[PDB]
Amino acid sequence: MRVLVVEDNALLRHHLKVQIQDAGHQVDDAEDAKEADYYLNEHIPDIAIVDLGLPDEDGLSLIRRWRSNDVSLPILVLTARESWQDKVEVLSAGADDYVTKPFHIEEVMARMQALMRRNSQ
Amino acid sequence: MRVLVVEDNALLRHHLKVQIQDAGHQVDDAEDAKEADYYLNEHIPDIAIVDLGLPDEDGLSLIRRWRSNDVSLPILVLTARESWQDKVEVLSAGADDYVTKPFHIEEVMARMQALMRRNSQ
Ligand code: BEF
Ligand code: BEF
Ligand SMILES: [Mg+2]
Ligand SMILES: [Mg+2]
Ligand SMILES: [Pt+2]
Ligand SMILES: [Pt+2]
Ligand SMILES: [Pt+2]
Ligand SMILES: [Pt+2]
Ligand SMILES: [Pt+2]
Ligand SMILES: [Pt+2]
Repeated sequence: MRVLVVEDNALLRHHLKVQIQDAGHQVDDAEDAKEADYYLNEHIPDIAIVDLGLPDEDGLSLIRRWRSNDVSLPILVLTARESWQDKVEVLSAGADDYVTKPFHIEEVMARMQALMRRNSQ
Repeated sequence: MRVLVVEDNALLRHHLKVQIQDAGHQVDDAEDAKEADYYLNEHIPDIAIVDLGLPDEDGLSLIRRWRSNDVSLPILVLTARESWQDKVEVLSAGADDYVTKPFHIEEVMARMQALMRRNSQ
């Protein structure tokens, strides 16, 4: 179980990784889109948690690019963007789930397990 | 693409089925847990939309029962129960997604497509 976290908020990015590592997985944490590509190419993760607001390329663009290149791993978006329209666009672009901030780590964890649970049943 | 809708609010149940039928699928609509079992046994749906508050057995109980009997089809819960704790419990019980009412049909549709998209990629 390898997880990739893409989040530019350093504190949040670190907390997420620790939570996920404590849950029992190997985790890579990227602070922007390009660094996400680095880890993706180094080790294709089983699942990715993706933030939408990033310093350069935004999460939606990253997701579209990845899907267009046959990267099919489950992607759960965790973002401050709350509009239902963005949820629709992001999910339609290839995201598997979409959670808004502020969030409850317990729900994100349960949603990750739902994706992993089915991805490897 | 066969969908099963389990909802005791008749008007809502009918609207959902029409929406889903208009989207291009065959749809069965059940008004309670036991009737859901009827359709499930008649034709195993590719995906089920499940309401939690039902006249007799509640949605959570139905989901647990189905999962315990090897029924593994994707399940998206659509309910008035909003607490994050219920979301965690229901997802942990086997639900694949959880959407609260009131909702935007466009988001539910996008979430159903995400499940179907991966379930049959
Ligand atoms: F910047 Be992320 F979308 F919260
Ligand atoms: F009765 Be359902 F949970 F909206
Ligand atoms: Mg950000
Ligand atoms: Mg109900
Ligand atoms: Pt934190
Ligand atoms: Pt997690
Ligand atoms: Pt996991
Ligand atoms: Pt309606
Ligand atoms: Pt739908
Ligand atoms: Pt469909």
